[PDB]
Amino acid sequence: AAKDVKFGNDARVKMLRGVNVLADAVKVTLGPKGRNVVLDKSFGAPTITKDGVSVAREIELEDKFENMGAQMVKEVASKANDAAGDGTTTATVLAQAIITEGLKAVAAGMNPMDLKRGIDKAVTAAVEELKALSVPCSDSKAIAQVGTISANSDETVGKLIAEAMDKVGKEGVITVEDGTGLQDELDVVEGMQFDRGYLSPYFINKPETGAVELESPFILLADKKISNIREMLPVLEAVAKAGKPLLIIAEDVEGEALATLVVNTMRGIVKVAAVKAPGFGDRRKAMLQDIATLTGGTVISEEIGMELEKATLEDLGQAKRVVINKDTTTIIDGVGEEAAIQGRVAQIRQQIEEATSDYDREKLQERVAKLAGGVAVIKVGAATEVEMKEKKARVEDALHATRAAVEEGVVAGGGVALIRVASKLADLRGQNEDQNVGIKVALRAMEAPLRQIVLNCGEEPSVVANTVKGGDGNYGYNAATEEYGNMIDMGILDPTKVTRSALQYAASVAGLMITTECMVTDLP
Amino acid sequence: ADTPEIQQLQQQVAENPEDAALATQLALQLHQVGRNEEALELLFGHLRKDLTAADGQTRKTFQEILAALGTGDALASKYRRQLYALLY
Repeated sequence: AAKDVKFGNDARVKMLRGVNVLADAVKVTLGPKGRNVVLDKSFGAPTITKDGVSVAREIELEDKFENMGAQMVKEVASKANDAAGDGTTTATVLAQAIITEGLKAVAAGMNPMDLKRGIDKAVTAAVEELKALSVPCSDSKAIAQVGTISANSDETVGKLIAEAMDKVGKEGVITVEDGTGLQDELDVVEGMQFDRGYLSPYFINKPETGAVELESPFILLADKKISNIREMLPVLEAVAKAGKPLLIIAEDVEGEALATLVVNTMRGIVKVAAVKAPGFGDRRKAMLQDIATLTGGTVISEEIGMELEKATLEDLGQAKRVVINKDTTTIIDGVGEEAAIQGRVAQIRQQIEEATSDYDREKLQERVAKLAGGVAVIKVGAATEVEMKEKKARVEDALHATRAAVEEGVVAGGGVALIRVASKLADLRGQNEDQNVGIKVALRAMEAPLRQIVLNCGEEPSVVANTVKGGDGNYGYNAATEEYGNMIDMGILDPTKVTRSALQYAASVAGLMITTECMVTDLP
Repeated sequence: ADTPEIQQLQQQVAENPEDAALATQLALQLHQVGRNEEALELLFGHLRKDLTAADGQTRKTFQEILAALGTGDALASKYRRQLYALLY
């Protein structure tokens, strides 16, 4: 089909227009005084919202080039949210702030590659500072305080989170689900978790979280490569009776069987989801064996002489609950006996003692920790269901925040950390003129979030920014009350990880977009 | 099932318990009269020491016996699982 191409300045102006529309739509909802946005739907009343993610998901424009620009900034921005748990809006605002200044500079005749190099240098120095300024948070009392603050001033959730984390340990896995009514419980059972996502969309049955959840399903182990659904019919029918769902872990499923399973699970009849085994090499077989021992199923390996028609209903595995996220998989409370687990642990323990290299020894240490560790379950009850579901959502949010915090530490939030860092770096210089210009652009763009937050509260931005630069330490500004002071005592703070991630990802996308030359697309 | 050949092989195995090939022969004869528990126990005991016992004949025999017992056999099933755990 015929295409259409655009060169240079003509392309850059279009891309700029697209990013401008996206930024203006998203950035009013920043801060604690945010305005509202109205989203239309086909059926019924519109929706009113105050959240950045929901607004960002919807935008797509008319003209082709501008839409390409918007999509391109959007995809990069999303990853920070996926990785850390907050900060999409901040990334978008930073990207706009760098791109505008950079393109204005480029139109005046400076080289692009120099600007790129300068911006990267400034970002790296800033990250060094940001690590230096932080403060630790390791003891249990601080854990409780952080959880309480993140959950909008409720001591119950905070102390519950803290006590559970003490129960299992900082590296453990924590899961939350519904209880039986107005009393909190927490317990330990046999569980598992590993890094493999679903093989395809449309397995989702609960759109709110984009995740798949199955209760008391059947589990099938496959040590082979499957592409033809023909040999799956006997086990599929045996599972069709008794009305129970199914989970397939193999090395890979391609083509015919994949599409057929998609259609079958999408037309109701039968419930099946499938994923790849963890790792590769002989360790892949070893981990399959370990999962088999845990669930008490059957490993079907061709080399020993199995085939798919050869399995009966006894051979499958059965367990309490399974959850599949986009890139993580969790198994909760199977059936295994203690004796088999203990023997497995003994064998792997001695193989550790038998090791001849640090690499294999450390891998085996991983495996024993994963197996003989455990899982913890939290049950919350609230007496009038509506409150119960609301509380459950809040607990989940607090859990993510606490994990991210204990990883790397916290720092004065609300947008002051970045301005403090950028104030400590007035000295930085480069090789020639152009790198100096690039450094200045990055430093002057690091101020956008605080100026916006102040602008929503109907104040004068420049005065407040000037005063905040004037001081030292954590001395900052509180938007909710109009006061200066120690930001750490007023209970406004953020994990370090989110600030670092936002900064790096925005810098990346701006760098790519400064130095493009041609654009190729379809014809209207 | 207490055949004279099995008896002499049993005495010879008792005299030389480390001989994997002798035990493999005795296990084959035990299996041929339906004494599969004893045969598989003997062969697996040898395999636990050395996977290449009797220059690999112990394994082979073992697996062959399992193949002879069929997939519906509870005793074989068990051993099958154990074998995998031992092999990999």
